[PDB]
Amino acid sequence: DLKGHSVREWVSMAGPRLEIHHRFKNFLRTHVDSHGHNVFKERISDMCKENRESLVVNYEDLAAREHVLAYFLPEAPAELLQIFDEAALEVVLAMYPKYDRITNHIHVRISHLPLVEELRSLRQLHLNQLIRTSGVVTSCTGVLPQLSMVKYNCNKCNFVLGPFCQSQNQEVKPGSCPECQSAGPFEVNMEETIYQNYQRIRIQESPGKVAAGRLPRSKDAILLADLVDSCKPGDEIELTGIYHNNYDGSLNTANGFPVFATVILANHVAKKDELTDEDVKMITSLSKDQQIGEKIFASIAPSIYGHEDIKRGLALALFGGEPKNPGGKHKVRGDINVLLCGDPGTAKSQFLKYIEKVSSRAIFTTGQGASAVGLTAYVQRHPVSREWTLEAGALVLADRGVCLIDEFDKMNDQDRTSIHEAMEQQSISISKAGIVTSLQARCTVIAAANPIGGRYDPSLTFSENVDLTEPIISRFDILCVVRDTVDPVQDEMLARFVVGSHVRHHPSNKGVEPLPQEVLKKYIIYAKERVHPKLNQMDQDKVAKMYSDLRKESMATGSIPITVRHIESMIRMAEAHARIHLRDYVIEDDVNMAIRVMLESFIDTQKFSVMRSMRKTFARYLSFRRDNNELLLFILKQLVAEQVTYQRN
Amino acid sequence: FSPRAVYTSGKASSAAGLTAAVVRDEESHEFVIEAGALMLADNGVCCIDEFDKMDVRDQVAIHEAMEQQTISITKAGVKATLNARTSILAAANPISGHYDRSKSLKQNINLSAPIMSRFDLFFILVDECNEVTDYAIARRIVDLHSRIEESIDRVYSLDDIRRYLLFARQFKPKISKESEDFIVEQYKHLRQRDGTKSSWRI
DNA sequence: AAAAAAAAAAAAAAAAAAAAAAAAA
DNA sequence: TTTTTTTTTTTTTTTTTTTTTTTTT
Ligand SMILES: Nc1ncnc2c1ncn2[C@@H]1O[C@H](COP(=O)(O)OP(=O)(O)OP(=O)(O)O)[C@@H](O)[C@H]1O
Ligand SMILES: [Mg+2]
Ligand SMILES: [Zn+2]
Repeated sequence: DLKGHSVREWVSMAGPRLEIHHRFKNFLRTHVDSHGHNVFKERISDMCKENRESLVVNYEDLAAREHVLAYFLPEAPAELLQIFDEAALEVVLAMYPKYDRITNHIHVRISHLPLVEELRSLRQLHLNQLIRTSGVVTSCTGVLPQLSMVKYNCNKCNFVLGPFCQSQNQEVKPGSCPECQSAGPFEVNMEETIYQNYQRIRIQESPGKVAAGRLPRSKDAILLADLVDSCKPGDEIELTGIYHNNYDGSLNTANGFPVFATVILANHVAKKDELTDEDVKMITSLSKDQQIGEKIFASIAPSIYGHEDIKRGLALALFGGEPKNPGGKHKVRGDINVLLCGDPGTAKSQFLKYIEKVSSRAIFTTGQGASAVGLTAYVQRHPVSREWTLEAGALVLADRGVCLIDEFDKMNDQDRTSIHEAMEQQSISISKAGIVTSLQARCTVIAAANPIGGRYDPSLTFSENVDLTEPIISRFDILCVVRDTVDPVQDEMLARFVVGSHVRHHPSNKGVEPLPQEVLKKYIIYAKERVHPKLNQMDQDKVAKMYSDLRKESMATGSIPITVRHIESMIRMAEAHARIHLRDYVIEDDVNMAIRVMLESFIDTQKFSVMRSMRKTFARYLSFRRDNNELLLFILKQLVAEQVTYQRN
Repeated sequence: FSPRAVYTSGKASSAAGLTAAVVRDEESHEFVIEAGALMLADNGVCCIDEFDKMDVRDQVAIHEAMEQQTISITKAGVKATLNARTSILAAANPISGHYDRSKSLKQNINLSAPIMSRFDLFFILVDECNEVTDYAIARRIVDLHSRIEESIDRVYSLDDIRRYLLFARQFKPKISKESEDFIVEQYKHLRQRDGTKSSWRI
């Protein structure tokens, strides 16, 4: 239909306007599919059923069926899109006549626009055109209510004025009221006015796409009444919208050039990136595998070789225990805090990052200030929103999740106090400006740290070769002492692992089976939300005798003793292990495994001599579920290492 | 020599001027980003002389840049995650002003452990009071100061080396299986080295 | 006892939200 | 006379520097 003088003026005329209207209606009715007969039929049906008041329209099919309309679309998006909305409204009414009571309007969204540009490539030539870009949302305000159909109220004669439709370009100015013909001030009439949601976001170039010697560019976009809340800061989004320019933006103010600000009137948003059913069958299907414990323990941080015990501890921490407060006066936490202390170059931060990735409501912070959110609460005006807000500490943000703390031994005094408070009383008390409040932070703390001097020395007990006071360490349920000891076989294996990773992740090329990560987190969700094991089958006799023996042995030597909190931690870990298997009743094997883990941690926290003392004295407990091959391999490795040391000295 | 190469000092640079800053555009509603020294070294090099003297408030930023190559800013009404793909050439004086050979590298310098951890290469330049080396150094320096423009016969002009560097930077070499096995064996041997003591663990 | 690093004080600059007055037509 | 743009003022916050204080040899 190429004809005339101006594209926008061509659509402006009533003739082609109605021609396009009816052609688009016929396209909606007739364009069916290759095989999905009348996609728009079920589309509109679903939209009306959920009351979505929107219609995403692919550009490819619209161009195929009606090439003229698709060509006209990007040149003058406003008029074509308004016509499409008008057409779709009556199409919906024909399909759903009663739906006319709902929103009295339908929005048309267009997706898969062929030509996609970048924020740095925007030019004046793109003014007033439908354009598709990609970017990261760097800021987003609240859902501000914007005037849609105002009804100003004349003061002198108290007569409400008719609906003056609000334009996104200019603020509406009322004339003189028809009744008393007064051009007075007038005021909005909120009760009779109708509004529309108005959100303002900023979209910046993806850092992975910016060139070497260039900085990312940003553009402001306006989401209106249905795209609101479709984005959050940090989202990678494909945005299709109108590169609008003419609202009020012109630096006519002194000391200013005739520049024009630009905002993208958003028309479609697509984020480029868990309440299911019948997956309970899936989770239960492998829950009865009878060896799922090994599978899950091997399915943690698959990019980290070895460190199986650390992976087991992290699994137990993930599934968690059972918080219980007998009466209301004995608060016992159901969490399993974990501390990984080890010499550098052992992938502790890798474990913390994996937990960040795999666990919902999981936040990451560092002892240094290099983390986005700090450990301590405070109140201030947020730098980007300029609004006075109570910045709760990181621990609070992970109220029911996981807080990962890297560089646990490099915190501030106030950071140490805050972590102590959170770990002890499971809450934070703020009295900073005038906010005398106490908000609870029931987080599981997974911490990573290096030993004093950069190397862990087994000749010294754990509590003394770490820059942490005894009270802090006393609140961790598992202590993992990661040691980097020279071992040719393990060194070769790890070298092969990492070098193969490097090979496989080159830009050009871009004893059980671990569960897929998505299914692993589904399993974690279901177990952590549904099964609540009760320890009605624990053998009090065995636990009591074990505790008494450990007390006697630890006090027989000048070593850190065993205390009640160790029994508490063993109970929590047994409950967590039961939760992994969804037993709903802690079983003898669960208790034995929890004892194994707790004794391993407690023994490894001891000095070198006491290490062997307690190993030999309690080897039976520490060998539970540890087959003969593992112990034999460990002993052979010890013997050959002794031989090597004798050789090379 | 190197384009996109930015040189700084120990205490002469603050945090904002060393990483980034934000100002508001005088002509519109948008904000512009003043690029700090680290950013100007993007896809280049940043030469930090007298590194040990740098304040911790800045060393944390340098550590962040080395860690994730990126700088996160939340200031003056705007947030941004900007890219800093820079190599860092640091020059640090040994603690006490002289390098002590009877200590590990950790003790000879006042760098925090995280900073040293992500330094691929540490080069120790001890001033052994050898007469042959002193004679050679004096000869070279005096020849330089006697013949200023000449006395420098470099096989390739700095412009030619710049062009060759810019061309070669685009190559993305692979790692063949033979090279992978050789790497494994070499790493095994290099770890066995640490089985006397070395200046720092491997 | 003296130096090095940290913390707090304090002063200057910026945003800005709103009420009042002078200049323009 | 009546609007409008500016003018202020009145709060508040933020950033740099300096000074003061705390910890270590
Ligand atoms: N067991 C392992 N399996 C796989 N990769 C590993 C393993 N141990 C170390 N690596 C790799 O070696 C490097 C060093 O690990 P990483 O950077 O996580 O150190 P770290 O333990 O966090 O040290 P630090 O305490 O200094 O922060 C990484 O590239 C990591 O992928
Ligand atoms: Mg680490
Ligand atoms: Zn009136």
